[PDB]
Amino acid sequence: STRKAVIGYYFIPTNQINNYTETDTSVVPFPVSNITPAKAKQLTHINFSFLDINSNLECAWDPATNDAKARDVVNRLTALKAHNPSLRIMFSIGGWYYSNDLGVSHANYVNAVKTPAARTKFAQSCVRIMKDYGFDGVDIDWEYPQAAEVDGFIAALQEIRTLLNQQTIADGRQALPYQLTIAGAGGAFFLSRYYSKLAQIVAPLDYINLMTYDLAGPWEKITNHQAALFGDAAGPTFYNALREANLGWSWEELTRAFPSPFSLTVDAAVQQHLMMEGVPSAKIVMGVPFYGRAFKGVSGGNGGQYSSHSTPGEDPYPNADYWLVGCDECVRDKDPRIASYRQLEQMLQGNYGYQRLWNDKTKTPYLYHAQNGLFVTYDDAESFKYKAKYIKQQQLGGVMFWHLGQDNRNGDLLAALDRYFNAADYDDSQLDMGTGLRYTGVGPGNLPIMTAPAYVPGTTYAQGALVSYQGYVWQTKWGYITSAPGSDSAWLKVGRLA
Ligand SMILES: C#CCO[C@@H]1[C@@H](C)[C@H](OC(=O)NCCCCCNC(=N)NC(=O)NC)[C@@H](C)C(=O)O[C@H](CC)[C@@](C)(O)[C@@H]2OC(C)(C)O[C@H]([C@@H]2C)[C@H](C)C[C@@]1(C)O
Ligand SMILES: C#CCO[C@@H]1[C@@H](C)[C@H](OC(=O)NCCCCCNC(=N)NC(=O)NC)[C@@H](C)C(=O)O[C@H](CC)[C@@](C)(O)[C@@H]2OC(C)(C)O[C@H]([C@@H]2C)[C@H](C)C[C@@]1(C)O
Repeated sequence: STRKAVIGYYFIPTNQINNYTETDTSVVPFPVSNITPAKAKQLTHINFSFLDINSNLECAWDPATNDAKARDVVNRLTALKAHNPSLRIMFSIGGWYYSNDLGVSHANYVNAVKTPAARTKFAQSCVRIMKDYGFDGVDIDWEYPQAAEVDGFIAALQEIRTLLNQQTIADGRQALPYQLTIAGAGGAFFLSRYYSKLAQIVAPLDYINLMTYDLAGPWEKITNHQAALFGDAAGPTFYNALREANLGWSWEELTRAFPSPFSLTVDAAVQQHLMMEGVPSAKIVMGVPFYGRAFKGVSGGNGGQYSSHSTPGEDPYPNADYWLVGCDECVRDKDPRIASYRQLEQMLQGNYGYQRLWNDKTKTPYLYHAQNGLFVTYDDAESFKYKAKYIKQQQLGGVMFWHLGQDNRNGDLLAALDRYFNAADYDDSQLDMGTGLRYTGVGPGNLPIMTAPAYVPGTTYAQGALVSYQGYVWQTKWGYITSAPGSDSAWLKVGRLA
């Protein structure tokens, strides 16, 4: 019954704000007016991005911003709510550029969560900005707080939540209450920075938006899909860092949760969240990319998948060889490594030498250019069927994407997502989810339902034996066990009754 959330980022550069116009593509490619009423109805949230934290340790616009043109841009987004009484215009603080470990504003993020008084100032600033510009909610995109800072982050969010709840009451907004989200890690290396405290991080949120994309890139040895739903056994696998997180668990508990190596997939990140107690599936939102990542230098045989490559990882792009054939936007943006889906459609339609290919394990498409050795990972409306089905089966909160500007002119990607969740006549009950590798991990938050004979006192149980006792199905870790399940270290909680 509950509508799935559909959360799209709206990004716009300061200079485009400062020269805002709806009538010249060359200055603003993606003005607000491109978000039609139909698109507005298909969205539950728009995340206006990006604001930052300044050296005053407050939430702030880029100090180069024209305040009047900014309010005006924001007012145009809030005006969209006239077409959709569920729609919220959030704003996001952070992003990669401002907030990564070597990002320009990084110390501000660290310092703003550091002390109770810093947090009180920061939290106040966030809600002050929300109220002052007419936003509906706050999204923090810090990529990423690191173990010492995690406690502060958690307290900062708790403090923002309280203040948002005050505001909701002040404005009689119980029908559309002010909301708080974060953009969360979508792979285990970064996730591990705050995994042990995942329940505390999620508890103040309406949603945690998993950045389950960019899981592959020019920083890798080997080309791969950036947003594989499930694993392909032919592709690379990675070390599971979560098994070194400070969890306090036993060896068997770690082993059952954190297989290693493992396939770095949408399904993995999702399950890694669900294995944690107190992380409810309804709060977990699957992120998807509206952009492809391109590699060159690929020597193929398998469509350019899982090949070595020569794609530079340096930022900015280190020369003017714009080798992504047919990508006009790459030229404008001086970087051939990222193409919007809009662009990718034109590349594929034109006479440029690409084949669209499909990996039936990952359920994701990819472009291959056999003549030049190019590979592109991206998502389309076919891969979204499988993902939307996954979102329904696993009872997730919804879907998030980066970003709106990269949908095609008709908004076919957004339309596809809306359709798979909400169209009466769309049926995915026969859609085959394939035999690609699932993430098997089991943890306290996602115990399966099981049966077994009652535990009996006096019986000697061999290794592997399953009994039921006091709610749960337990399994001996070795033999021969006579102790009651749960009372010493010999029994492993493996499932739940009922
Ligand atoms: C998001 C993101 C990455 O920031 C980009 C930026 C870094 C671009 O990278 C990019 O687009 N990558 C696509 C992959 C996305 C997947 C990763 N997603 C995330 N990590 N987070 C996420 O999804 N959060 C919800 C890059 C190509 C660029 O233009 O940099 C230019 C210089 C070339 C810039 C640094 O000057 C940049 O200029 C403009 C174009 C004005 O954009 C400014 C920033 C100052 C933004 C602050 C940075 C912003 C948004 O363009
Ligand atoms: C290596 C290398 C050179 O640069 C590295 C960096 C580029 C890493 O490359 C690397 O290890 N390459 C060797 C082969 C992959 C094998 C494992 N593979 C993985 N761990 N894969 C994975 O997690 N996939 C999502 C890369 C994994 C990364 O984290 O990029 C992030 C963006 C996602 C980054 C570019 O923002 C990066 O983030 C952090 C981690 C904060 O580090 C910053 C830099 C800003 C350093 C400047 C770059 C420094 C040193 O981490």
